[PDB]
Amino acid sequence: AQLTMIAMIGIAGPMIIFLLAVRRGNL
Amino acid sequence: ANLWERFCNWVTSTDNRLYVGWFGVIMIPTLLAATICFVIAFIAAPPVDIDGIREPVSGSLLYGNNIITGAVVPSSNAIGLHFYPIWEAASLDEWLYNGGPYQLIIFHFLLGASCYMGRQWELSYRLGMRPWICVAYSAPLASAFAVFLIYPIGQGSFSDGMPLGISGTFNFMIVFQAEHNILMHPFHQLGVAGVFGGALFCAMHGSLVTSSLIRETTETESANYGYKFGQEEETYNIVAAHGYFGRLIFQYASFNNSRSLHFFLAAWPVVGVWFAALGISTMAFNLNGFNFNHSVIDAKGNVINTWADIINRANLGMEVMHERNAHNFPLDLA
Amino acid sequence: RGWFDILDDWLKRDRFVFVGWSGILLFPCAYLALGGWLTGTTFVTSWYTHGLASSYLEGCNFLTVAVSTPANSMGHSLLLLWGPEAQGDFTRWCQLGGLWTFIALHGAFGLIGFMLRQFEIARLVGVRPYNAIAFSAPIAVFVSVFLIYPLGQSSWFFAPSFGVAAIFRFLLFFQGFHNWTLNPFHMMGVAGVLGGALLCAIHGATVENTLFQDGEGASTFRAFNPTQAEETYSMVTANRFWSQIFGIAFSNKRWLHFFMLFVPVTGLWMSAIGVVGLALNLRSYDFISQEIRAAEDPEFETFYTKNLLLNEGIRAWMAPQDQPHENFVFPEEVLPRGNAL
Amino acid sequence: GGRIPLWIVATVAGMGVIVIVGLFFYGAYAGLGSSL
Amino acid sequence: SYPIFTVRWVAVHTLAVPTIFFLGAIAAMQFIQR
Amino acid sequence: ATNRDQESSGFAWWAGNARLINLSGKLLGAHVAHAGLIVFWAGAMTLFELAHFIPEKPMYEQGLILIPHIATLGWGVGPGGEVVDTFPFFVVGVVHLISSAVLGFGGVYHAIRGPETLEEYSSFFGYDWKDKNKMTTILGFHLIVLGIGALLLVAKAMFFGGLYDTWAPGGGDVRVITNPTLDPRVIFGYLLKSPFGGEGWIVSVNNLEDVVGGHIWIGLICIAGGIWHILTTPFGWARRAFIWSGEAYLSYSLGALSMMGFIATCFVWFNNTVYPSEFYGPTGPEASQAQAMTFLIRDQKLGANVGSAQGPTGLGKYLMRSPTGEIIFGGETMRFWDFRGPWLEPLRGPNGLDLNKIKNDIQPWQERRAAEYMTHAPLGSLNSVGGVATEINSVNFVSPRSWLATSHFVLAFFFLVGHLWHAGRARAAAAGFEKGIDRESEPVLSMPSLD
Amino acid sequence: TTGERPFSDIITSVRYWVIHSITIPALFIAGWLFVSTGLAYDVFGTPRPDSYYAQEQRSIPLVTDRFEAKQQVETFLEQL
Amino acid sequence: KLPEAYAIFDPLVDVLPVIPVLFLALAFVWQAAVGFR
Amino acid sequence: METLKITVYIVVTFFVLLFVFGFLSGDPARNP
Amino acid sequence: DWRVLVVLLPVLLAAGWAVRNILPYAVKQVQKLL
Ligand code: CLA
Ligand SMILES: CC1=C(/C=C/C(C)=C/C=C/C(C)=C/C=C/C=C(C)/C=C/C=C(C)/C=C/C2=C(C)CCCC2(C)C)C(C)(C)CCC1
Ligand SMILES: CC1=C(/C=C/C(C)=C/C=C/C(C)=C/C=C/C=C(C)/C=C/C=C(C)/C=C/C2=C(C)CCCC2(C)C)C(C)(C)CCC1
Ligand code: OEX
Ligand SMILES: [Fe+2]
Repeated sequence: AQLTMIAMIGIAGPMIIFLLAVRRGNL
Repeated sequence: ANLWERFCNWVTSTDNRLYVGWFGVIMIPTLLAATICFVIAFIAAPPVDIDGIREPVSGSLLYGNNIITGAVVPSSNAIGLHFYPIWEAASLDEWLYNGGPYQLIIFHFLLGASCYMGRQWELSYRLGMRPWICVAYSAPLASAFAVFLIYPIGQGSFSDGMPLGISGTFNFMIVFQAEHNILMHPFHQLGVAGVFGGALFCAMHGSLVTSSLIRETTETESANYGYKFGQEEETYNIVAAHGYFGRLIFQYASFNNSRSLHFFLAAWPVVGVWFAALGISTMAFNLNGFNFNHSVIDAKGNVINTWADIINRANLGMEVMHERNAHNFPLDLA
Repeated sequence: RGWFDILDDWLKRDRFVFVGWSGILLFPCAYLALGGWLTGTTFVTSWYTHGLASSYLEGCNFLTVAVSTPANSMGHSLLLLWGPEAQGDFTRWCQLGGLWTFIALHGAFGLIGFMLRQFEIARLVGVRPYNAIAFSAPIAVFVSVFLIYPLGQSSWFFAPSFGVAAIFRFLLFFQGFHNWTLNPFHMMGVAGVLGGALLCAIHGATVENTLFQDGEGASTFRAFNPTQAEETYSMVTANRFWSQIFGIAFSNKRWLHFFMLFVPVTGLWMSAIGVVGLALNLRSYDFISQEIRAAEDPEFETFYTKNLLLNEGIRAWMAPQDQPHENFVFPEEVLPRGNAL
Repeated sequence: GGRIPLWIVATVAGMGVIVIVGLFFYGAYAGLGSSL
Repeated sequence: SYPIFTVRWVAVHTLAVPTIFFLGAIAAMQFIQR
Repeated sequence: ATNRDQESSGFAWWAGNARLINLSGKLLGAHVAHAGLIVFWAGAMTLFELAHFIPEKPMYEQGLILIPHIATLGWGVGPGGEVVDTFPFFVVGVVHLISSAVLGFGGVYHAIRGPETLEEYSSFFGYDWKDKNKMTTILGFHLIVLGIGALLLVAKAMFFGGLYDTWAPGGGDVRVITNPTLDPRVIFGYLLKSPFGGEGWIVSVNNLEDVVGGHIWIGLICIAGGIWHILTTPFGWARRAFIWSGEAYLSYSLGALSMMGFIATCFVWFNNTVYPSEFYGPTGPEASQAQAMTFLIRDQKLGANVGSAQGPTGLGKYLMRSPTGEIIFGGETMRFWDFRGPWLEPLRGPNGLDLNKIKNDIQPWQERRAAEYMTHAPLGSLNSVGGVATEINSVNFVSPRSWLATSHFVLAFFFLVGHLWHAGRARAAAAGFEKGIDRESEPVLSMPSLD
Repeated sequence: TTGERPFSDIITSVRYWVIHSITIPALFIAGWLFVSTGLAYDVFGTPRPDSYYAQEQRSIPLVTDRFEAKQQVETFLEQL
Repeated sequence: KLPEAYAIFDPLVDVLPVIPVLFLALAFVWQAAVGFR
Repeated sequence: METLKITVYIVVTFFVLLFVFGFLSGDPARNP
Repeated sequence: DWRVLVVLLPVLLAAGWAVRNILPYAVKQVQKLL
């Protein structure tokens, strides 16, 4: 579906920001 | 020490009662030309055939107008977007007939009000001020850009410009809603949100500062004399006004920062009127308001009329009646 | 210390949202009105009062939803749910425009309750009640338009409806039927509102561009703590800026901020006086001297007579749809139409 | 108390908004009030 | 160490409980067939 | 972690891109990741436009702004603006979108991984904003590249296929422009044209000869202005005429882009040569003249005497005179008498429209094109209902011309505001009062009174 | 600074989302079943898409009465 | 339409241009994870 | 018309050259 | 009526499981005020 694209396209923006928060990276 | 460095010592001087500046070497002769030509056209201009169809519209006071119905009538639709100076015409009376005074006024006013904006920058730079009073004046200036120049350019004629007149303005508003549905355009709705909010936050800020003035005077004289000009103490208690307005709604809806407060007072009508001028400038190119004509339909397919269908009948009312003789064809394209 | 003193303590208790004595009148009525707008714009039709779709349930969007006015046959019925028209029936009451009078009367009482709140909080925080005095201009606009104007007309039907496009109907109604642009009391309101929005934008940008440098950062908002007693901006520079740019400047910061109170509040109070006149159809519709001139001269055209031609367009094209109770059956030939449109 | 990072709440409550207004703007084109 | 059922809780919920109910209701309207 | 709170930069989070003014490696990755965003949108929109593409329907009937740009270049279109191969559209979508990951890599690399300043690792790439000859060296490098880009358009026009010509014979066709206007009195005579009606400053460029030769002239003065700014330092009259700051050059670019957005708005609204109506739809002028033509055609087909037929007002209903004397289209479209399209030049003789070329010489492709252009005017709503504001919801049509002019007016006005913001600020910054007025040395208390 | 728990401390506490991951979706579902199960068309009298008009009739069912107006709506509804 | 070897990945393309609108919103997610410091 | 055209043209360019030269005549210098 | 028992059934399942988690936290706040 077009949504499950735009869900995982959209979710995996903040998951970059989620990982660098839960790895204490250079946020 | 020639009379150029003595000339720039006068033009850029803050000691002038009214600051000239380099933008004012354009602003003053354009806006004096746009003011002398305006009041002459407002009193004594013979009737302008605006719609190009040889039906002249009386605009001036001597021809049976009052100040409310008086206008400078926009340039003829036969001219269109054409540059019509005095030397384009064969006589003055031809230039007066085809609405040449309108093109003289708005080309001197917009060029002179653009140079009012940079003159507002220029005094802020001579005074050591921060510079963005010019940026806030770009909100009424884009609005003047839109209804005098941009909406003529998109529509292809200075006859579609806003008439320099009180009731000519109301003609411009009515016809604009008939053709572009400006009320349903969200950029005009953000503009009403800019001027209703602007008037709200004016009366808000005006009343919270006046509510919070420290007692310096007696009730036998005005509270205005508690302020002496140039004083270093703030004349009102900012903590009491925030204590007042914070308890009025809830504490965190409230600018307890005076600078963050006055940015909001600056930015809300300015971004409001920016978007509204962008309303006119985008409905110049016929990107009209929201068209919900016959949107709600039933199971059979019968159109269930809405409030936007009642506006559409009012919009139809003005558009079949605006310029009753100018249209020879069924579609009103421009 | 009896129960009135104890209820005074808890009402004036220092909390997140201040309740107060006005909150007995504000907090239900302001919430029933706004909760009844959202209930009417989501779920209630105008199919029997107006013949319209005006809820999200029917297909309307936020612009086109409204809580529409009652029918003209209701008159100025209060339209209580228990009243003789609804007879208790909630399903019937929403259809008869009862939620319009629910919103226009609870919203009336909440606006009293908010204006009383402005008095009550200013009496407790020790400040002057000028925000209540400045709130008299939204009261007088809500009172003249949503209450006094339909009371002067034949029913609640000609009041504005609580909706975005329905207000837009009401604006275009007043141009066609009242010529409300031409009214001098509306122009004092336009001069007051746009003067307010100008004085909002000017004073906002004047303060923000005459600031004193109190912090070593390039973002100036953190150069202000509120307990300070310094002017955060240079009123002397601000007066010298506007004296040479515009010619005149405020030099009294108290008179400036009274003028900011004065200008939109006098404008919205002047628009009230015009709408009270328009309740009785006392328009500045026509300059009698010009329509005497234009009726025996067929070449005298002004923008005034062009607007009047537009109003005849509005009054005949909108009315068989805008006013369904009248049974205006306007044929396809009585309609005022210019050439080719 | 401060267990959940407030930005994760602020990035999914703000994503609840655009899903719903994106659902509201899609239903402008679908079903009732779509002029179809 | 805080209360739970305050006045603010009633200010929050009397708005936001019918808000979510209405947003579920308006989102069900987007799928009404014609 | 320099310039990343307001403790170290003095810039807040909402002006946190201003923390990168003196961080040349981080400002480079800001610009390359943003360059990657433009090339992403160039790619992803072209794919979105071609995935939702009907080659039966005309391009303006489909909400397409980017497929008309590739089609104007002479790619995958044949006679009369008709798509014969959608693969040159698809490649432009793929070569842009795949290139966006490379600029996305290099934007992310220089921003969040690379050296924060280039002033240590590479003195060639390391720049100071107030180094004036280095600031022309990057200006000279970027001028040659735009001279290379304005010669690639000449290359595509003269060798690699030719551009779409609206004024090709017999309707529009992709034409190799082999004899471009090298004459500078014609190329720079456009610059001295009036912006106003009938003259139309550079928007009146009405053939692909002046377009190609104008891009030989622009494309080689930008090369020769690149070799100029590489080999020179700014002269002394210019050093006192400019603020030499990072925000200053931004403001000069913002003021330049406000010019360009206001001009491109006018190009897409008035010009139908570099924006063919096959792809972009009729102009505002083009549709009003098409409506007057359709009823010039319809009524004379019923035997109206269209030259002598009168309007309500005394004017010609079909055929009146312009205020210069040309026989032009009657009605309100008299404002659009300066409009030139190729579906009515077979009517225009030397007095304007020829009445004897209207009677026995209007071809059915012209009746077809005028009726199409009338019912596809650039009037439309924001929810894309075609027609006037009083039209019903049946026609899903807003022209790309209306979309392109209005978006590039919204953008071009804000870029004038952004110029006024940044030019005021960068001159306040170079003089030292952008953070406020010093209380101990306030200028107005040291400035004399007025009255 | 008045006494209540800060909004940085409520919605971030997990006990909030123990409560509100099962009440915010529940009321969104309750509101869905207001419209989807048809109760919205019955509480407030808003017509269904097949309830604006009778089958052949196309008139607006408009109220012309005040004290004979609740019975008049029912006459229009019995028409459907 | 896309070339016919590409229509499997056609719902991907249908939401591919929303990605640049979300880079702007991701700067606010990234600024909120650092608390807008 | 023939005469007022070049009359306005000289007036315009003299004020415009006054505009352009005075901002070229060290406008960055004229700050407090 | 059946439909009003399906509009209110997730609601009564919401407030119950809401009051099933702050149940001891309600008995600690009413006791502390009293
Ligand atoms: C799209 C426009 C854009 C771009 C290119 C940038 C770029 C930048 N910003 Mg800015 N900013 C923007 C908009 C933008 N911003 C907006 C809209 C705001 C308001 C919210 C800000 C507010 C802001 C602040 C307050 C700050 C910046 C800072 C920065 C810089 C460094 C960030 C960093 O190092 O921390 C690390 C960043 C992260 C860990 C976030 C990760 C995000 C990644 C890079 C997303 C991209 C991944 C991409 C899809 C992968 C493609 C390649 C792949 C295919 C191989 C960087 C140059 C900082 C700065 O000044 O540096 C000194 C800084 O303090 N920005
Ligand atoms: C091409 C392609 C691709 C790529 C993609 C991309 C590049 C993506 C990115 C994406 C992104 C980039 C995303 C993002 C997202 C984001 C989001 C989704 C966000 C949202 C936001 C919000 C919600 C916000 C919130 C907030 C905050 C947080 C703060 C406070 C306030 C506010 C509200 C602002 C892929 C791989 C698929 C594959 C192949 C194809
Ligand atoms: C491509 C093409 C073409 C060509 C074109 C051209 C050739 C162009 C050029 C153009 C040009 C060549 C332009 C120019 C412009 C200029 C400008 C835009 C200027 C600006 C200025 C400024 C910015 C200044 C400022 C100042 C002052 C005022 C004073 C003080 C100092 C200063 C310096 C600051 C043609 C049309 C043929 C055709 C089409 C295509
Ligand atoms: O001129 Mn003034 O208004 Ca713009 O639309 Mn067409 O033209 Mn006329 O009709 Mn509608
Ligand atoms: Fe103030």
